[PDB]
Amino acid sequence: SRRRVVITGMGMLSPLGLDVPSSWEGILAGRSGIAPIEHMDLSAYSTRFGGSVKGFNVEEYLSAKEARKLDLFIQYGLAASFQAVRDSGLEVTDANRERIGVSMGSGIGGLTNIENNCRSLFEQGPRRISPFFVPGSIINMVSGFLSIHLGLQGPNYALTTAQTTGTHSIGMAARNIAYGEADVMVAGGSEMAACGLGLGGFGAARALSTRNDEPTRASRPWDRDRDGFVLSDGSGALVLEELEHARARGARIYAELVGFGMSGDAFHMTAPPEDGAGAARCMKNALRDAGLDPRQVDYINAHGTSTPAGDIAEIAAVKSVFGEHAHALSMSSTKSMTGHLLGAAGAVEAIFSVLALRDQVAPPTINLDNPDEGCDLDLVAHEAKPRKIDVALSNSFGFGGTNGTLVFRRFA
Amino acid sequence: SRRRVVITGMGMLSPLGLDVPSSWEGILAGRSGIAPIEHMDLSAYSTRFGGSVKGFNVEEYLSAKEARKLDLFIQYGLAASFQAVRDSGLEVTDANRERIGVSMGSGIGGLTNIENNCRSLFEQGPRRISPFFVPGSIINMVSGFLSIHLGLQGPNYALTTAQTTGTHSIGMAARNIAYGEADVMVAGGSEMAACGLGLGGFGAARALSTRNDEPTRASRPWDRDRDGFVLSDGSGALVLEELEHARARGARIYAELVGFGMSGDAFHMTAPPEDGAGAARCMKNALRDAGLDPRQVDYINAHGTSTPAGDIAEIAAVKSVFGEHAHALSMSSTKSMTGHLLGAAGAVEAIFSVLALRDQVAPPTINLDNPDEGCDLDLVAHEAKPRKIDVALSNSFGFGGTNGTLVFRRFA
Ligand SMILES: CCNc1ccc(C#N)cn1
Ligand SMILES: CCNc1ccc(C#N)cn1
Repeated sequence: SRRRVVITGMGMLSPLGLDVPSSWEGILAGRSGIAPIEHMDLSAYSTRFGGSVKGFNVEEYLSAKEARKLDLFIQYGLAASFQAVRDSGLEVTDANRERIGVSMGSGIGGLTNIENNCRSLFEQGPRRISPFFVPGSIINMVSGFLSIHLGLQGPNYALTTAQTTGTHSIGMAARNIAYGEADVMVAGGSEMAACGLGLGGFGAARALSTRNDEPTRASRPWDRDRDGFVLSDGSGALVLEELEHARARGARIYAELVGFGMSGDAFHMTAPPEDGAGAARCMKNALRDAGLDPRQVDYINAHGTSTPAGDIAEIAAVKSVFGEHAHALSMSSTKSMTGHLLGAAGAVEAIFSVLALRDQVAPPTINLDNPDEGCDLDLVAHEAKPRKIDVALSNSFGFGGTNGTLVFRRFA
Repeated sequence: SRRRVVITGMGMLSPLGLDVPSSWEGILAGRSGIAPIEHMDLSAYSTRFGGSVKGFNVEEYLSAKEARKLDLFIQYGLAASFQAVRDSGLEVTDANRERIGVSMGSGIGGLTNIENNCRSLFEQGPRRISPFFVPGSIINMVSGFLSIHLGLQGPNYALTTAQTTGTHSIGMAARNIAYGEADVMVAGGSEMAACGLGLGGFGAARALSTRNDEPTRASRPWDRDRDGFVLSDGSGALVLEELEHARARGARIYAELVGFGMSGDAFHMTAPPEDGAGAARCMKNALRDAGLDPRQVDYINAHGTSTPAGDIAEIAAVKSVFGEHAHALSMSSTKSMTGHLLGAAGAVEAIFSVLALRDQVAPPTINLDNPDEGCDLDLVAHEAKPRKIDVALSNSFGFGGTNGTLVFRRFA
């Protein structure tokens, strides 16, 4: 038998807000976080908009000196992690610090820092590269700096599974707790790829929406006029905790994490199979891991990136898994509002899945004006839908065919 | 209920050879793979040598058409993975493809490709960034492309824990199999950080040996004249397999993976504590996981980076864990010959640990002319030492204070 894992703290930076409650208020109001990117000449680029974090104040978390040493993606991941640990009320002590670990990941890591140090290198040669370039740019430094700041001595690692990062990070942290390797994990992801290389690199793959005239309408999952994803920035962190540990200290418990599934499509480097066979296997694995029948699912936070092929694969995968129940559940893409936070997508969406359980409401898929051929599910078009939600899934289907599904259930 | 995990296939590119047996021949002969770097002009750099892979032929593995799209770190990870799968004798079928996954990690991933695309962006503009820039550079695409080529549909992920990556990748792949998420995993790491940004970045941190005039003597773990690590390139991959699965198909078993430990130092972004307290915690976790008396440990493949603080912290940790038995075991750093393969270090060193068991020989620590203060263990100075080895430990320690330990033992 395995131990039970619950969520006792959450933290976030998103295009909708500088914390969880601000972000969630935006989600339930159908607000878009997408706008023209500022303080950057994107004249030469095919996409000039995305989901920026607005008004982030790193000196709430770090000294100016420690912030200068760290890429924005690390700053964001530390902000969400500190928020999550504060929200949990956990007291770190000599008696528990060996039982508290971190798994905060990133899809792309420190592209901004790499770009600025390429400039130094090409213009002035190697002797002007910053001394803190390597440790301030590498993906495992959110887990590193968080563990140093809070004295965490448990499992310390970082996933990098592209757009699946935040989902895998939370799932694997849940395994650490369930199998007795930790009692508490801080888990999630962070991303800041809005630099020349990010907008330019996704742009060169023609993966991005180029709807520059109407950025708030660009991200339109399952809409027949969708033309690729919207790049966004931010972070999500959850405090995962063994159930008896949480009860013994009187923790507030948001929800229980009952299932985690993984699969590989083994199909294509960037596109999923048309029928979403891999995503279907992954959801089936997660439900098996939770000991739940597909009929018990009420709400799915889709991957829903606004790509032609990805959006239709998810509809096929949900029809396959859920059969006669596929229309009864509600499925929405909060990327319609947040855009695609890449490695942090699964983390902010796990938080939105937990809050859908707390508040008994399916967030909307905004901009779903004209559902595409076969997109006839309950996709919660336009407006939030209050409803019964006992069991909520959150899916991530990323580059490389790598799939993750989390299953959350109401706790009482 | 927890299943046993064995090693049935291994694969490698290192500075000593283009496969496992050629690399291992070099290890036992005390050969250095370190030389001045030829692939670029390093006259402006403070370090101009490293451990390059010599004469890699990607056309043993992939069409030149597909190779052209992939960072060297991906080509190296795929080559090592293909070697390991062939070495295992495993046949991928519809009956087992859902039960075979991959966890191949990297510390930095496609830095060369990032630098080359940054040069396009700065010199020409975003329109000259390669459409393959993202899928050909991001760390999870060894796992992604390997799954596409071989049809692996099991857990598909990638770790990035800096210099601990390969050890964490193998340990957490072993947990997938041990606890029933997979029956087979291909696990390890790959790295090719020898570009201007990499050599420049580690150079700016003053982390590298600057022994340009005698590169084969630069890597000198525990030697009083050491002056930092040597940067090296390559890959290690192992096929991990559930024991009954291996027995059922008549697999050749090299050794059993009995223990894995993780810990965080929670000390410093880059420096290990002088007492090795985090490394001691990690080794103790691994030995308890393996159900061992510490006196059963015969051979330790140290992290042994050739840094002043790293090498002495490892002696302190080994003396703390093993007490008087610390004088009976043999401990060596194969980085003395290979240099530091960063995210691939733990993968090639796990392979060297398995071969130490197969051949009953402790590899040497070359260049250990004058052991430093307190470096008075059996460090296998200069020459390979045949000896009884039932249990072998492989240690890794990385930036962010992240530690991993693998425990292997002979399989009867
Ligand atoms: C060291 C030679 N071993 C090899 C070569 C090619 C492949 C493939 N594919 C697998 N193993
Ligand atoms: C996250 C490392 N720990 C793990 C991994 C997988 C499983 C399973 N099943 C159990 N523990």
